[PDB]
Amino acid sequence: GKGKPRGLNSARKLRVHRRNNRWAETTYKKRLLGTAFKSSPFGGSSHAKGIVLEKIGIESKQPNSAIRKCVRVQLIKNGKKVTAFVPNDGCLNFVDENDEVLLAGFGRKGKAKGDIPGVRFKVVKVSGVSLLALWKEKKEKPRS
Amino acid sequence: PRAPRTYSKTYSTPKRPYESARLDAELKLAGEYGLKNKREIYRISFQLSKIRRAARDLLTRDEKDPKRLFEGNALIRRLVRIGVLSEDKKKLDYVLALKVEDFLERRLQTQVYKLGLAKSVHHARVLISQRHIAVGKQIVNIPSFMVRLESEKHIDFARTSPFGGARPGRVARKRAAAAGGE
Amino acid sequence: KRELIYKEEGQEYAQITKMLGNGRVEASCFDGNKRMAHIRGKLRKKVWMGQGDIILVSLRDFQDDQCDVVHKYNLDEARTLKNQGELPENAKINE
Amino acid sequence: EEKGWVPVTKLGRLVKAGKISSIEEIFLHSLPVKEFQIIDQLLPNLKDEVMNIKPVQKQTRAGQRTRFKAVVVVGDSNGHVGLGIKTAKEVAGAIRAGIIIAKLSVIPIRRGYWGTNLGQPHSLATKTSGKCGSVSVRLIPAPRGSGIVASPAVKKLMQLAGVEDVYTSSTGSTRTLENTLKAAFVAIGNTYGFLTPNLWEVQALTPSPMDVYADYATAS
Amino acid sequence: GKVHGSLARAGKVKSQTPKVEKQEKPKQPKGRAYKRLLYTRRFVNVTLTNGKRKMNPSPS
Amino acid sequence: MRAKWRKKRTRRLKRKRRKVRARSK
RNA sequence: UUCGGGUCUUGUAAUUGGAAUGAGUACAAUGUAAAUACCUUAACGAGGAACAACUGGAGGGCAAGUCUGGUGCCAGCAGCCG
RNA sequence: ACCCACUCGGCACCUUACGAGAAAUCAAAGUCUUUGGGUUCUGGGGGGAGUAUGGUCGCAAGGCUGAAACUUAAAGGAAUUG
Ligand SMILES: [Mg+2]
Ligand SMILES: [Mg+2]
Ligand SMILES: [Mg+2]
Ligand SMILES: [Mg+2]
Ligand SMILES: [Mg+2]
Ligand SMILES: [Mg+2]
Ligand SMILES: [Mg+2]
Ligand SMILES: [Mg+2]
Ligand SMILES: [Mg+2]
Repeated sequence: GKGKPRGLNSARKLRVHRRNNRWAETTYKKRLLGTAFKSSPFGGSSHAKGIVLEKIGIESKQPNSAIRKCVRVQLIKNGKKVTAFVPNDGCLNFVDENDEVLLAGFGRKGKAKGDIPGVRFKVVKVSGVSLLALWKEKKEKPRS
Repeated sequence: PRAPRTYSKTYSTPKRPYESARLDAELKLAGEYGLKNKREIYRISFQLSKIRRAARDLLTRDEKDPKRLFEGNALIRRLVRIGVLSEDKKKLDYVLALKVEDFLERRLQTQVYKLGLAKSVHHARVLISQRHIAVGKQIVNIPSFMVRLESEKHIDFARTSPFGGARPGRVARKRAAAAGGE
Repeated sequence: KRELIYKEEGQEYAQITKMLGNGRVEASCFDGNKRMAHIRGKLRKKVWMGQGDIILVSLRDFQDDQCDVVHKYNLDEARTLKNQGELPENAKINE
Repeated sequence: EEKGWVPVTKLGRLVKAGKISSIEEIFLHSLPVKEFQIIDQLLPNLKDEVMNIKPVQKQTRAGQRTRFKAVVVVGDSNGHVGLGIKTAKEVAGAIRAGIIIAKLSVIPIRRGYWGTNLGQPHSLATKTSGKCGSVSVRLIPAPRGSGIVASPAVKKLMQLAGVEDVYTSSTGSTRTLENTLKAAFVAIGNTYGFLTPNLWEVQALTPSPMDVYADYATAS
Repeated sequence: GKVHGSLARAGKVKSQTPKVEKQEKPKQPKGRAYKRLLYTRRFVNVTLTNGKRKMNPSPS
Repeated sequence: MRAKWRKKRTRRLKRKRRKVRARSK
């Protein structure tokens, strides 16, 4: 009738067929190969600290004309270097060069979000304090 | 290493959180019975869902089956003892027909309101919360005290409360002291 | 005939050396700065420019490598710049 | 309001004369309904709800000529539904013609019992299904008071039907509202298309209402 | 001219927006009182029955 | 481009890489 | 008869009154190996009851603004479309 | 050797939907939400890419097996009006 066998003693080929087909997915292949630990900037890590190397801005795509204020950060856990996004309006000046910054995911499963090219990480905390608390003047940078 | 005691969730937020008709119905039920949050309606709906799950599971089982008899009449007697299920319909098929408003109605809030000793639903809520109503010479500071049929006749203001007969309270005592002094 | 706009608090003039693709340009800013110039808003496909064109460009204080070109002068306001002489006069750019 | 309704159909003439009393006589003999006023006469309380208004465009040499497709569902919440889908220039006219078609296309449904029968039927009789476009809707009976487990459009259709408890399962591009509602309509009208053991005995084939009352038709 | 300042400067609109102070208010009741207020405002004090409920209707 | 000519260009790149490897094998 | 008493009720007003109560303090006593803490309870403890509830959002998905001012493809927003 | 009738097997064909499909259409692409006759192989968005690497076959050409990093909100199918 259908491609799969149906006999009462065909459990083996059904199981191995499903097991061979499961590699067609992306989530299953990533989970079993464990590419997150080996290749991604973080190994299965929601957040990671890093050191700001320099202070760059990156232009947007065609339909959106602007320059999103980014920052190049070298991760401390392993030494990789990644660009990250300083989210809000007047937060670029808040983060100074060569200060510890806690990058987080960008919410799109490790893929570039919106019109910002070649970035995959937000910025949540700088120098131990959070950017959202600075942006509403609830706390101030310790300046150490 | 000590044996844990099992905490368990008692509510379940709906999957579509943003339904206009459902939101309006929830606000209707909150305003009708003075519910503080909409977690109250979720809790009653969760209790009702557990009850319905048990009822449907027992219904699936064959008629005149020891499991069906035993736990079906156990649930029936528990619900009629609570009072939500009227004595007319102790059949386990009207159990599936109960609505969330039915359990809402048996709250100590609404019962104090019905008895009339509290003239408003929010008045009932505050009167319960101020340690005034006692269900059998035992105060209940909890609005969601499910009042059972056998004990509804014993709701009244407590003796320790000024309403049941005692010293008036802070404001009245202070005013009386001020009047006596001046 | 329109009034020519001067620089102010960060913006500076420059000359296009060679125009790259994808809206990119190499511009010599008159501080000895062979900088990269990005074609910008109000400038995408509304006014056209070419090689060896006088240009005005805003800097970025957080990155001095790249800088964003804002306004272009039409080879006659360039002459006015040249007489008033805010830009270095050791360069000949004629037709 | 102002309504004369000169009947142009023999069925309409019989209805206006008051000779057909219940819509069950219309449904039983598979009579063709072409006057919406017949359905208005037989079911005075047919509520409606505009499910969707959709702008549909045709590309001509000058601009894009745009009309509106209205998806109207009519019913009385007592086992009668109709699904009109119309396209028109003005949205109000689209909705009017959509309700008009919906009233023309009223259909009866066979509500049944999930388990034992205690009161009036609360759910469908059997599992049913329909398919329009690529959207296949599967209606499955549910125990009493289980609500209508369905997407909002299908839920509103069942509420207009009078079905109080039912499970649903939809497969395909159920995005498109017209296809989903048409599939659900096919299923709920198929509910009276399933032979069931309680429906086996043969009947006497009562003569058609336009045979016994042919005289009151044929306006002379 | 074409641009009033350095174009790519960060925190520009934030810097130059007029700081308008918060308007002082009476306390807004919270908890069960807020739900009672909402219930009264929507289902016993029906304001604009025409059209939709139109909560927060713009004044025009 | 056609898949045919992309394939042919890939084959020519393999030509160059194969001769390079053979010279250094 | 225009009314209109509001005849019957339900909200809105920095008007205005009397109540009730904890969150806190605290004689005690209970609690505990001893103490906290809880349960009870003296004496205090609410008027802007300042004893002041936040976190996100208001184009769509998705409940809620085509109100006011600011910036004008900047700044920025946006999980996606924008 | 034709003619008439019938039958088996084959490449096929016309009409039709009363069935199926997103449709173009299919007498199988039917007997599939009323889902199970037996069985083999293949696919899980597009690109990177049938590329690199590792095997293996070949004198060579190249064949078989065959990813990821990364990037992207589409790519694509049928049909309708211009
Ligand atoms: Mg560009
Ligand atoms: Mg807020
Ligand atoms: Mg916002
Ligand atoms: Mg806003
Ligand atoms: Mg909305
Ligand atoms: Mg793929
Ligand atoms: Mg390919
Ligand atoms: Mg090889
Ligand atoms: Mg095509």
